[PDB]
Amino acid sequence: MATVLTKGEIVLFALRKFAIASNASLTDVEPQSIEDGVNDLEDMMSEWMINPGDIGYAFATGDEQPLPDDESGLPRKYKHAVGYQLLLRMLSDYSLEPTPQVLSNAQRSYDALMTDTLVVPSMRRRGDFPVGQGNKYDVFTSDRYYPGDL
Amino acid sequence: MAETLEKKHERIMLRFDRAYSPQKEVREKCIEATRFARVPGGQWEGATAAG
Repeated sequence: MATVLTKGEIVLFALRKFAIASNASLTDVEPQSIEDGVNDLEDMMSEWMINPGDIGYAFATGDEQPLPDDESGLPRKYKHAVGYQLLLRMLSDYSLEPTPQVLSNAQRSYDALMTDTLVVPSMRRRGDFPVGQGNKYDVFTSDRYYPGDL
Repeated sequence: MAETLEKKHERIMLRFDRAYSPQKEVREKCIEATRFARVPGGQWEGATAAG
């Protein structure tokens, strides 16, 4: 994609959005808070394979370790949602509580992500339900009664 | 070309297929109707084993 999201960029976004490590609040950044953040992101993405479903995350192949310089594989349309969810999960490390505006932003981004993965399964006919004489089950098609399976 | 000589037999067989083809979908309905009215399980034929 456009510039390719790395796993370190997402955790830096989350750290910046609450004024923990950025150049436009005071100063500073730590190296352990990065490994902790990246591991938290990996575990979150593992969990998301259940409720929100797969979104294309690129996991580490074999054991090794994630490393912040690895390519995430996510489209750029998801970074705000992922970053806000990660910030919500990792706020309590520093003993902080989110403000209402942060919660509102997180909910809006999550809703945008949810809208892009809908299915609406569209239930089918049963299998003992007849198909009428009107569509000529003898000659044109075969098998009067719907299959309703496959 | 006749009797033992089977050149009559190909003509007979060709005539059979010529007679069978047009009246093929009409007779299926007749058979289905008789079976629908008389055979004890014939009103559900087509599904039978469905679940």
